[PDB]
Amino acid sequence: YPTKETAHWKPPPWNDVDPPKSNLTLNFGPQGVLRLVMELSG
Amino acid sequence: MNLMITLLTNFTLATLLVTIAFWLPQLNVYSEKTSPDPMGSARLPFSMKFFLVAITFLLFDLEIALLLPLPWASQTTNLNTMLTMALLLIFLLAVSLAYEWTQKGLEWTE
Amino acid sequence: TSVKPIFSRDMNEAKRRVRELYRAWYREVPNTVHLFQLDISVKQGRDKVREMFKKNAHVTDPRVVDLLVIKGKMELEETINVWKQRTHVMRFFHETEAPRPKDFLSKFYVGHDP
Amino acid sequence: MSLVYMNIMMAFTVSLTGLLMYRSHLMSSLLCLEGMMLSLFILATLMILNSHFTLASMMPIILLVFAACEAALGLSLLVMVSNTYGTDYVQNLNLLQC
Amino acid sequence: SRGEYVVAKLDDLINWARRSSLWPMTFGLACCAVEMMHMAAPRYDMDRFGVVFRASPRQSDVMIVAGTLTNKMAPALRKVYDQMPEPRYVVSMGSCANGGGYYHYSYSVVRGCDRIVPVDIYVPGCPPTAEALLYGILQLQKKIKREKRLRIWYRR
Amino acid sequence: PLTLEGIKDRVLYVLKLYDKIDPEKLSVNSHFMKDLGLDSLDQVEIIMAMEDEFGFEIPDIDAEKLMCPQEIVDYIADKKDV
Ligand code: SF4
Repeated sequence: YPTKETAHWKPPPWNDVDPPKSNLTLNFGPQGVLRLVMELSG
Repeated sequence: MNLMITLLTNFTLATLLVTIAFWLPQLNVYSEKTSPDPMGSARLPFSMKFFLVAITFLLFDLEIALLLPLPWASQTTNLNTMLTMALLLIFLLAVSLAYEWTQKGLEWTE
Repeated sequence: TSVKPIFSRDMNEAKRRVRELYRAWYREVPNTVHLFQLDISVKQGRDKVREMFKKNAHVTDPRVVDLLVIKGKMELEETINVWKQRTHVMRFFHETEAPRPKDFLSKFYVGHDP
Repeated sequence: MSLVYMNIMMAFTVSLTGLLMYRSHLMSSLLCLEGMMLSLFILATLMILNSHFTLASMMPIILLVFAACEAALGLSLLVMVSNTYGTDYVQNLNLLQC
Repeated sequence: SRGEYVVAKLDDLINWARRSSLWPMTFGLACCAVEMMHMAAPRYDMDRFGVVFRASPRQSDVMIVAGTLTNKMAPALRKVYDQMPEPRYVVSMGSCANGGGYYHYSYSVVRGCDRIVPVDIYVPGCPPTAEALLYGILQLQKKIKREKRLRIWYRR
Repeated sequence: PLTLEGIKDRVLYVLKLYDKIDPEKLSVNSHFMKDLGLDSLDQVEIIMAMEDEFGFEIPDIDAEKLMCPQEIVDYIADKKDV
């Protein structure tokens, strides 16, 4: 029985799975000398 | 009472040295600084592995909490039961360690 | 007169690449003013983008404007990735430079240059 | 009864009403739950020491250990919610309204 | 007066403590880094003067610019100098830090680190020897010894 | 996206937020290049304002043929139902 309150409720997924909706970037700068841009995954 | 005096003296000396370290160079009038990190502005990435080693610490620390009355427990007159349950608690800590091992829970912080 | 192209066969594909590059710079400018915490406005940075595009608007060679789009994408890639500092972004705005004499008379007054 | 028991019960009810009135964070709910557990530890401990009931002295340690294990489980649930939405906000846990 | 004597003794105390515990942040830019490492090596041993080996930049007292400052690293030098707490000092080691040096007429080289940071000691050489750099650090200590902070404060 | 009239009203609202177009001469059939006298990049930032308001990516091969607000509202009417 949809009312005005329950007028935006969509049904759940058929497999009950909702979509989940990155990795670290470190700039080891000059602070010899060298700059490094790391893309780390942990 | 002597312990409360000692804790208060240690806390008072620590707070005194912290106040001195935070307000002795404030008397200097050096300059006002403007000054406009490896990560640029990125959000702190969660790592599951640090949380796993922290929970593994907590669980083995609860097993340690069970193990702590053993020097008093050895004084009992039910020594066969005491020895069986002592070896059983250390064995269950070992089995928790082995299950954490063999299911790759101790990996990349091994 | 028959030369090897770079990306564009003629000026239409070339102007398309120029147009996509202007779109990408226009989208990037507010993020640049935010994360570098520049002291300019988004209108002012977009006017500098428009100035840098309209400076090269007299070019009629497809290979030259291909290389201009290549170098503009290199500038944008060095700006999105934080490879420039604030200094490299603000070198487009010649702020510490005194205004040059533009007419004949003040160039006569200050020195020998034409 | 004893005057300290009033304060330990009142602390349990304060941590109860904190646990029964969320603001945003699931971690604040877990902290209120562990404040409840701490007050239970203190109250059980003061009774068992007060009564000289010797064999129940192992009781609060057990009351610690299990519940701290429970706390560990709760932290893992928070992390899984934090691995879904980025935060631990309880208003992100509303998919089961429909 | 009495206050003049007290600020004289206190300036002597704080200048003794600052010069006798100098902590360097060394920019290992170019060949002068090797000779700084020889000034830290066991023949010369900066640490016997209280000059520690590789303090972190947020707690260092002097910034030793040892090598060529290129244009691509001039804001990095300026940023590290801005992050140093006061009293900070800057020693310019060798000819490229001093005036550009062998790369003075280059398109890519800052002609002396004094265009970017204020410089207290200029140590000349290509590279200046580790004994010459240690001489420059002792001259910096003598410059700190004759500072008159509290005396000028008492006269202002 | 609902009614074509609201889409035309919102196109005109976007183009009167645009500060180089004089709102007096601005009509729905007004040409950007020869009537209002705009640069190509002015039309490009117009189309990106349309992308900001209408919320979909307009490609380049069909944004170059949007030379009046009527062409813009017809293009958005093509990319949706109405
Ligand atoms: S002053 Fe000369 S020797 Fe020294 S670092 Fe520079 S190039 Fe090398």
